Amino acid sequence: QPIFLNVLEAIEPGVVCAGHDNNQPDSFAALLSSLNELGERQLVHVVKWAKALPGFRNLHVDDQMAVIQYSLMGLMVFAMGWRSFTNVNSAMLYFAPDLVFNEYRMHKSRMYSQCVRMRHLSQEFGWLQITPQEFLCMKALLLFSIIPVDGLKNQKFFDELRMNYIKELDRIIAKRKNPTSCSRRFYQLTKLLDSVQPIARELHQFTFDLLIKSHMVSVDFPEMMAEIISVQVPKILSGKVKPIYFHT
Amino acid sequence: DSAFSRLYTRS
Ligand SMILES: C[C@](O)(CS(=O)(=O)c1ccc(F)cc1)C(=O)Nc1ccc(C#N)c(C(F)(F)F)c1
Repeated sequence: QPIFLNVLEAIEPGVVCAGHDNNQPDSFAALLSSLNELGERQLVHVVKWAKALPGFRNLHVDDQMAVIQYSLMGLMVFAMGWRSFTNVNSAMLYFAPDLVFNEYRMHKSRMYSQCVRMRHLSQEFGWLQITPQEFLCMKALLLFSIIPVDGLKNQKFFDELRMNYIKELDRIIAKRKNPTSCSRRFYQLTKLLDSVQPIARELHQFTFDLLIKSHMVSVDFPEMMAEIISVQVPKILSGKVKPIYFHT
Repeated sequence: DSAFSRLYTRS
């Protein structure tokens, strides 16, 4: 009875729409105002998703809040690369059904480097034959992959939680009938996971810079995302809060 | 700060 995995499938957010006006010709300000608003909408779903994850109440409430804010970008990216793989086979970026980026939009957004990388990623879901159940567990582990150098309020409990999510991914790995095939798979998946973090880093750096000059470029930030960018994000960019990398 | 706390405390 795959209890952990039933839960992940049970709690998985459904489709979220950006509200972008696709009938207007593409502008940078409107594309990014629509991404910012999509970000907030996806955030609301991530909070409800996270709070219903196995063990999550083990966490101190402040840690609960902190890891959601820190991991948000990496989660969005990961799920987006999967959405782009499943729906359109990596030919475009399926940010949402009403906000799909072709290469013209990738360039018009001014995050082309990041967009092409998220396209690398989307294609790896196919190349590595990632199963839906590998995706779900991987996405969960991602929520517990970014910690502060000064420590959480209860670091022991987070460390127990991460260990056990890694356990679950081990069990998922295990077709089974070969430890060496299990390791090869483990290597590949953890490498895929690690590669989400530089992308989120580039994306964080870009949105930081975009907020700071947003009045200059008529890009609107919702209240909440402006707080997160200005309050949590710089902790990541300043090196106070760091991804946990499997490799080096 | 309070905007994300409030979301988190609410839905
Ligand atoms: C530019 C921005 O709007 C910034 S933001 O959404 O306000 C944001 C602010 C703080 C974060 F930690 C993460 C994202 C953004 O990255 N939006 C965005 C929206 C949806 C999706 C998806 N899916 C993604 C991406 F992660 F896939 F790139 C990115």
